[PDB]
Amino acid sequence: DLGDVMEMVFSSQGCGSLFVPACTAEGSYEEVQCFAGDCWCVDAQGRELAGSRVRGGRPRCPTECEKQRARMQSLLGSQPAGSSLFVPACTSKGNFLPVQCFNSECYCVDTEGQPIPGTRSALGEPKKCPSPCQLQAERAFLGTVRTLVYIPQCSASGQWSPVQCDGPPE
Amino acid sequence: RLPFQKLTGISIRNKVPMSDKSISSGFFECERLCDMDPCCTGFGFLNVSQLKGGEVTCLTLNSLGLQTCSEEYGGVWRILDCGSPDTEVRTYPFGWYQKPVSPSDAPSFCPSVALPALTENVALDSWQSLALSSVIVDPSIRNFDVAHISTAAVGNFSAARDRCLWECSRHQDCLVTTLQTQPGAVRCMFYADTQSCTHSLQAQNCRLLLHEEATYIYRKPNIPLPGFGTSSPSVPIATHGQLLGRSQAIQVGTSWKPVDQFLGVPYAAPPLGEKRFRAPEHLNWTGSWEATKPRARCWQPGIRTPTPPGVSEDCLYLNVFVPQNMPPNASVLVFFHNAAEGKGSGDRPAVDGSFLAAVGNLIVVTASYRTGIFGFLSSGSSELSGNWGLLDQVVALTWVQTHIQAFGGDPRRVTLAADRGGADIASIHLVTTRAANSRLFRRAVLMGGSALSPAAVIRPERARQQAAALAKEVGCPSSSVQEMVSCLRQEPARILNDAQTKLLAVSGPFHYWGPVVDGQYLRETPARVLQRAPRVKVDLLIGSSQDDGLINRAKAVKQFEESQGRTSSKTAFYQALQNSLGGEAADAGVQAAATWYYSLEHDSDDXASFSRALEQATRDYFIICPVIDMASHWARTVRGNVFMYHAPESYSHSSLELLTDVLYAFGLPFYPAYEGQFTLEEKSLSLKIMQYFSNFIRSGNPNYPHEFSRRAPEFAAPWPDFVPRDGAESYKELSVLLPNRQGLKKADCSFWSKYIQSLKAS
Amino acid sequence: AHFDLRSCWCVDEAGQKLCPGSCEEVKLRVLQFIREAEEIVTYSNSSRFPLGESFLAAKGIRLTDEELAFPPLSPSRETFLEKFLSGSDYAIRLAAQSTFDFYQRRLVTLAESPRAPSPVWSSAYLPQCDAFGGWEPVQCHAATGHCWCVDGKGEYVPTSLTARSRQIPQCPTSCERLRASGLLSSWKQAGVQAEPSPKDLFIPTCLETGEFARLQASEAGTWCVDPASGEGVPPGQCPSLCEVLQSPGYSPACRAEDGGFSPVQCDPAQGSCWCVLGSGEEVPGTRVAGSQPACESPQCPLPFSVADVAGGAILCERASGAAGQRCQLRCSQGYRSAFPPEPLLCSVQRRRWESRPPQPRACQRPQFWQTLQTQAQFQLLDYSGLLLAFQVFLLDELTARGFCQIQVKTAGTPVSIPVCDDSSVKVECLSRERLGVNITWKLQLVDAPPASLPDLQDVEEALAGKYLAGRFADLIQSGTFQLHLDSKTFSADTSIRFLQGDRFGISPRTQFGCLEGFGRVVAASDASQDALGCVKCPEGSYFQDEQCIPCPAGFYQEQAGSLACVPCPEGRTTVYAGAFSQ
Amino acid sequence: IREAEEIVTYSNSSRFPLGESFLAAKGIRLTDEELAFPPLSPSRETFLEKFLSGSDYAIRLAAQSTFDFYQRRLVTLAESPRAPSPVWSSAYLPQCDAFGGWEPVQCHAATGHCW
Amino acid sequence: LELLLDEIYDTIFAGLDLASTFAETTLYRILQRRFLAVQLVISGRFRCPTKCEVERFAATSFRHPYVPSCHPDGEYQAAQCQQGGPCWCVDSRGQEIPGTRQRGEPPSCAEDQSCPSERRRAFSRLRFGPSGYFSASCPPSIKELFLDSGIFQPMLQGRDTRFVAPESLLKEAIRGLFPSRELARLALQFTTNAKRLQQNLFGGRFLV
Ligand SMILES: *[C@@H]1O[C@H](CO)[C@@H](O[C@@H]2O[C@H](CO)[C@@H](O[C@@H]3O[C@H](CO)[C@@H](O)[C@H](O)[C@@H]3O)[C@H](O)[C@H]2NC(C)=O)[C@H](O)[C@H]1NC(C)=O
Ligand SMILES: *[C@@H]1O[C@H](CO[C@@H]2O[C@@H](C)[C@@H](O)[C@@H](O)[C@@H]2O)[C@@H](O[C@@H]2O[C@H](CO)[C@@H](O)[C@H](O)[C@H]2NC(C)=O)[C@H](O)[C@H]1NC(C)=O
Ligand SMILES: *[C@@H]1O[C@H](CO)[C@@H](O[C@@H]2O[C@H](CO)[C@@H](O)[C@H](O)[C@H]2NC(C)=O)[C@H](O)[C@H]1NC(C)=O
Ligand SMILES: *[C@@H]1O[C@H](CO)[C@@H](O)[C@H](O)[C@H]1NC(C)=O
Ligand SMILES: *[C@@H]1O[C@H](CO)[C@@H](O)[C@H](O)[C@H]1NC(C)=O
Ligand SMILES: *[C@@H]1O[C@H](CO)[C@@H](O)[C@H](O)[C@H]1NC(C)=O
Ligand SMILES: *[C@@H]1O[C@H](CO)[C@@H](O)[C@H](O)[C@H]1NC(C)=O
Repeated sequence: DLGDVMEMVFSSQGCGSLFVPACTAEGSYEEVQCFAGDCWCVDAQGRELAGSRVRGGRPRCPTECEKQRARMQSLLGSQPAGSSLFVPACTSKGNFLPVQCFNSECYCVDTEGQPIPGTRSALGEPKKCPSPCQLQAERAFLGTVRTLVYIPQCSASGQWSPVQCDGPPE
Repeated sequence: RLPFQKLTGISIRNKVPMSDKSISSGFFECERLCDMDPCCTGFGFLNVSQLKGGEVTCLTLNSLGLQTCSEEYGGVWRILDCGSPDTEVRTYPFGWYQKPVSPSDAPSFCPSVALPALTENVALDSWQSLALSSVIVDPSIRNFDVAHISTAAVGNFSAARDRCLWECSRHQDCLVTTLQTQPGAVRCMFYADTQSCTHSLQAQNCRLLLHEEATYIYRKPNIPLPGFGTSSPSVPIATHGQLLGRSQAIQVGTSWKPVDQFLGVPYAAPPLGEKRFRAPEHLNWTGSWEATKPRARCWQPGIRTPTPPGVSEDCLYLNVFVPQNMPPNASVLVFFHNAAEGKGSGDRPAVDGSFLAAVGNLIVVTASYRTGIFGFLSSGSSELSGNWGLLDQVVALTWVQTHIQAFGGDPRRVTLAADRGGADIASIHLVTTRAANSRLFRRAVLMGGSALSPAAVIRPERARQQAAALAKEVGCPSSSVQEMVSCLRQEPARILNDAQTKLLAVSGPFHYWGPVVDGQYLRETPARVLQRAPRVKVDLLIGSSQDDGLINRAKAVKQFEESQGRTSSKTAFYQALQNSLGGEAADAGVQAAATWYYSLEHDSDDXASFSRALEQATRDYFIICPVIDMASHWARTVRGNVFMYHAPESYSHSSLELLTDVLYAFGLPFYPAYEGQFTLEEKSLSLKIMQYFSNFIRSGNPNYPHEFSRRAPEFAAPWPDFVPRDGAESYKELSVLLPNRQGLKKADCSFWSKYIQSLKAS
Repeated sequence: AHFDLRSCWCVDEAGQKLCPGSCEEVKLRVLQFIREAEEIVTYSNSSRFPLGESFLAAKGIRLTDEELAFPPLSPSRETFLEKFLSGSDYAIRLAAQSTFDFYQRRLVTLAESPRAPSPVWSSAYLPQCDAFGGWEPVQCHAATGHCWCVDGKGEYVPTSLTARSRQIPQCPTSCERLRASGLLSSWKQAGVQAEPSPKDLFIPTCLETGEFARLQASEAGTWCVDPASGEGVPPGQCPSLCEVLQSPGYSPACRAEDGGFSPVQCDPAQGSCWCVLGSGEEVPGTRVAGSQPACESPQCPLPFSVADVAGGAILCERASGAAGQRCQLRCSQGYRSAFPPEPLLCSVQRRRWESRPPQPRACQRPQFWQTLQTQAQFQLLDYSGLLLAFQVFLLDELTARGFCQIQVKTAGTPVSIPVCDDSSVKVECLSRERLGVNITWKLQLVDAPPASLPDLQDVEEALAGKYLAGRFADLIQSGTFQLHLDSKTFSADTSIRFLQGDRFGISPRTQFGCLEGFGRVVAASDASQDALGCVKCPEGSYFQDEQCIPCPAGFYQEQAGSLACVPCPEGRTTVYAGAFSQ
Repeated sequence: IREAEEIVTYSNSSRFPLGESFLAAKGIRLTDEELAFPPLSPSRETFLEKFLSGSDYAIRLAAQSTFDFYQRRLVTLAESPRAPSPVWSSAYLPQCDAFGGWEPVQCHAATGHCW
Repeated sequence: LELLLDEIYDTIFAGLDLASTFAETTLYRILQRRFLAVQLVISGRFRCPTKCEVERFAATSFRHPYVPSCHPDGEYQAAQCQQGGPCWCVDSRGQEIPGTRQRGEPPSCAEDQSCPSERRRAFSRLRFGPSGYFSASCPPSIKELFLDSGIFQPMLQGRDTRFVAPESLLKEAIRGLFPSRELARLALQFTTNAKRLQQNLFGGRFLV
């Protein structure tokens, strides 16, 4: 029926030899697909993303920060001139930067890019953020607690301790 | 309830009036009356005597006979019995009802009933039986009709087959009959033309399209028209006599098709002497006209000084190309073209329509017409109105309307086509009220020209100035129009053509002749006419070539100028730049804006670079952007379906004067005269493009060969509609991959159509 | 002069130095591909190459023989490396093909535990050619069940592709294709081939068998053509196909009456002497590899006023001496006898068939295997009662828990393949309180979606894997299968066994079969050898029990693939068995 | 080096087909279930992961194991042409001090390069 | 709904002959479309409730342990659940799919799963061999006719509004306005310009 035609055209937006897709044990697309020396990232429906393809290598697929950054930057292109909308900053490996700022207000954020309470300050006032070992440690005290319902060890100063131990926390 | 509204050869068991009851009660009784009769196979509950108001009636039947006139079928094409106005069987719950189909027959005591025998026999040998491999099932087929025959109303299948083959033989538009056995009946399906061919470089394989599978398929062979059948066809022309043509074998791939050719058919009296600069007149010819050789071609600017044998003022002839054994009422292409020959021989036309006619399964007409001064000399007034060559095209189109049936074409399926200059000239027919009131054509193919061109029409005062300049050049007086016409009518054609070539040079006066608003054929300029609401729908296929341009179009004039001893001096550069973008086309501001935009250097001496920049500037202004403007206007105002192409730049065949779009659309890679000059990829590309253009001529859509079938094209990618909105504006690129692209020349055409058209509006 | 004093070879149309017909030339490339893929397996068992060298070739780096200082060997590194330096689709198919074959052999040799080897007729597609190197109009791929039509030069014919249909499609020969197109559209053939006039154009005339007729005509005149191809102009009152060939390895000896191939052909060198058809193709089962192969025609006439056997012919021995003239029905290539093999005996002297008369309509078209079947056995834990009630009750319980459907994890909507019927469950009483239950899942291949289960191997594993049989073995081994029957409970034992061809094993094996109206012609055991195992029961026949049995005397059947024989009217009968009309 | 010598080890006792590394270089790997291949101690996965990532590491690994396979063979079958390479001409090995730190001078014997 | 007939207009879209049944008249079609527009304003959907939504409403009213869960377009969700009970997967009719009864987690109801079928098709294409005709992608002609032409894109997005239509609203609207291809073909026969279409379909400017 004509409703089916509307669904088929809607599905066909963004549509396209000896390529063999790689699947997971659960039957979902493996998020990295490779053919003839190229490799790219795919979504749930197994469609290639625009900038994923890398020759002679294996790409790192987009993270949370990188996807938010690419989403907030497609809406800063609708704001008026001389106007600021927040845009998160991401490291080269996809992680969030420790400090995020917006209209001269700055926060420490965790690995999910959420403000850490008690860390706000003004732009230009240096702020001491918790170390990356302290954050992944905390973030894993509740990885454990959730499952009952190793967590990371931090040498003095918050620098990762060269020896790391497994098991329940102590 | 049967879907069929008309039953033929029924057998009635009882008739019961039901007018003293509710419609619900009468239906309930009619059902139980057929229940009580062991021989009843169904009943009718209907109004009889509907012309006197109708009477509710129950008719019990022991045979339903031949069931026709289904409401589901016969929508576009009906051939069987329909429309009985004294009976009402449509409104719920009226209808013919069947007892449920069971393989257990009626009691043995029931009367034997059979359809009445046919009055005359059916040969079976005048019918071609087709295998299932020769057909394609296409559920989008719509031009078909259905009948059902009760399985108890015919003794055996042979009786059912002869009844259904007899129905088709009575209707001349029925070409195919199929029979299929259902549990309760024999289903007969009748088709019009549904042929579908696969074209390749090896062999041309053609099949029939059917709505559904069937077991037996019978086709009626095509019978040639009265004068056809041999290799010397002789077509009767009403009020004239016989027209004698030739027959030619045409090769595409490894297949051969015979095409009948009628070359040099007059459509008007030769415009000589007092008929020069006059409206075309009827030619009274009788007896047999020999139409086996191409005739002379019209005078054009730049004809070589040793006059070729095929140049004459006697040039109002058309050529007809008719493939053999077509289905009735073929579509017709009328292509207007004057050849700038020097390669075409005296036995072969320069544009052979045989290959497009054979591949497209249609009739091609190529016609010549007066151009230049001979076709458009005007004083800007009723004394010498002008438009003589436009009236030639009207007369030639009227001839097709009068005479094409005799060759086998439908006068209602005509497409008008022209290329380069003629496309600008032939687009005037789209804005004249007479051409629409006559219905001279249904579709248009404009190849490199538009009615929105800046040079489409000449202003009346420029025509008076240009007429005087030609009078001055040949020695005639300009004091009076009647005096000047008389002296120009005694001149030799060679003398008049040398004068017009001299005055036509762009580095000189740029005196080009074209249509003028006269107040008879052309009542107002094309821009005003297109602002009005459309009256009739015309499908438009339009495009352009990157190899087109004013200098390319005037290379013969340039060659003449050099032979006369006139080179590119500095004032030649000056006139070339002013004349190109000016002459009602620019004030001092438009010239400066275009100079900036195209980096045109007025005071250079490099004719090469200056010509390249100017040709890029004038191609957009005069050719490409007017084409896009016309396609946008035609789509925005719903004047018809719009399809646009663009032929990208070529370097391969500069010796041929035809551009890329005409060479592919007419199949020149298949011409025997050019064997060894085209690659197999150009042949394959040309064959695909001929299928696009044939489809548009036949159905008004380059994707479909039939109006009543919507099966997706397989020879190439589909060609999208032209939608006049930013982000859309798709076109077909005529390259090897035939891709679809969006927004041709968007930046350059914005400059001309928005910025420049606003500089000229102030 | 055409003198021979130099080396010769065969060449393409454009001078490629590679005589074979079109189909046979394409066929030789696929045979080369298989041989190379098996060479890769050969070199992979006797270690002559490092494992990472093909990876290096795929990256464009090859180590030359001088810098390795490697003395050349007979299987030179160059032979293997060239296959992989060109990173073409040919090399990818070659690497894939040799990769399965290496592992499937190993798995089998080390321990053939998990499952059965693939049928040897599921392989790369091999073009099917006629007796003279041309393309057969029907092309089929057994591994997928796909069949399609090709034209005279092997090009696919549009929208002719079919998948797993009961009947293999009919494809016109080149003559019939050219004639039908010529009649519809007047796209004709040229008689003179250089500057033809419209009177030199002709529509080919075809024999009813699909061959070009010897004499083709236009208005310019008539001429002779090769029956197997209209090319024609045979300049040797038209030469017969043999006579065209006479001036196939050895040149055939042919009969003087018309030029038809003599019934006995021979190889002058090899000792094989055999029989041929009227066409000249060999009868499949007649190579005698000795003098006087039995090529004689019978003296006894055919049973029901029929002119000749359709597919094959009745080839007898020499006139016997007492009057037996022992004969046998041999079907042509591309045909199988629907009914089992029979010896026929003729009375030269009565002049009537002493044995059962031969069946004129026996030879039919074989079809692919149509069904797949697996069988398991479990036990339900009184007698001398009607157990056929329990057959319905068990089927209902199997249906309720979804063991009579296959669910295929497609993209959107999932198709359900029914794998049961009323004959699926058979129960036998073994001992008190323990019933014996047989469950048989039969999949019809016409229902298996070709888009979700492309190969017949994919169909086998869907029927004998985690969605049907592996999921049912776990349910039985657990102990949670009980049947509710008037408050009484019948729990099933934990033991389950699978049929494996007369040896109940612990793993399910599939078995190929035919549909309802189709008789088996290939034994069950060698179904791995031959893919065409099903023939439709002909017009003189009915179907019972996997065999096609001829209508007995007094009965007639007119439509093929029927389940019974219509009796003659009470006043009439049939003189012989296998009557096929009213 | 240990992985490159494992490749040579698996290349003498034939546990893998010759064209499977080529297949991995093209992105196609055959999963263990569809091969119906019962897992072995040198699992196909250990070898295949090295070659599915078409990185420079795999190219060096395939090259290094390719010379070592042929140089052993040439020697064992017939050590006719020339001498085996000095065993101190190999991949560059970082030179460390007694406490795991870098020695300020680093040298590569196979090329005579120091930095 | 009580629909008043006093102020409804007349329309151009119509057949040549008067319909056989009342269900085939323009009178029924106008009443049906007005009903659907009111449904859109009072329920969010240009349609009537689906089978899933009716059963979900009845389960919530009588407080049944198993409440069916529905997508916003009316379809059954693949994963169904009972209150503190087992979970399972269902088909489009809402009937449990055999062999999918999980206990704790919302089941791995196979939604997309185009990979294993795609992977099988690629292997059968590899195994076909070197030469011969073979056994996310665009359906034929759809991209060229609908998306290359730029026909579909103005339909999807709002004009002078930031409102973006869901796919369900577009599928519901086309089903509600044109129940069949033959009725849509009738509308094209008698609609010259698209500014008149709503007035013909609804017997007035109803949507405003
Ligand atoms: C089938 O035939 C029956 C009987 O002839 C038709 O019923 C008749 O229909 C007419 C007009 O529809 C009725 O006539 C009168 O019309 C005037 C209008 O001027 C009205 O004021 C009266 O009240 C009355 O309706 C007539 O009464 C009626 N007869 C019966 C017995 O119902 C019927 O219309 C026909 N059906 C079809 C589909 O043509
Ligand atoms: C409020 O509605 C009335 C009624 O309009 C009719 O019913 C609507 C549901 C819709 O289908 C309209 O197209 C119908 O015409 C409007 O009154 C009508 O206004 C038009 C144009 O102004 C006029 O031609 C009619 O004669 C009016 N009919 C009546 C009965 O008054 C009214 O304009 C609407 N109010 C607003 C603010 O739009
Ligand atoms: C259940 O299945 C088994 C296996 O097919 C059947 O046992 C076969 O029975 C036939 C006929 O009696 C014998 O010819 C075979 O030799 C038997 N095979 C084996 C392995 O025993 C058994 O008859 C079936 N039971 C029922 C009730 O159908
Ligand atoms: C079919 O019926 C007709 C009816 O007269 C008659 O020719 C004969 O009985 C039948 N013919 C054939 C050919 O079956
Ligand atoms: C052609 O069309 C006309 C009108 O549509 C029709 O009357 C005629 O029968 C058709 N066929 C021929 C051969 O004229
Ligand atoms: C490898 O070759 C040996 C003989 O050298 C043979 O015994 C063995 O079966 C072969 N293995 C295969 C072919 O897998
Ligand atoms: C391969 O292994 C065998 C023992 O299995 C050994 O004798 C031989 O030298 C080896 N070849 C090499 C390492 O090249």
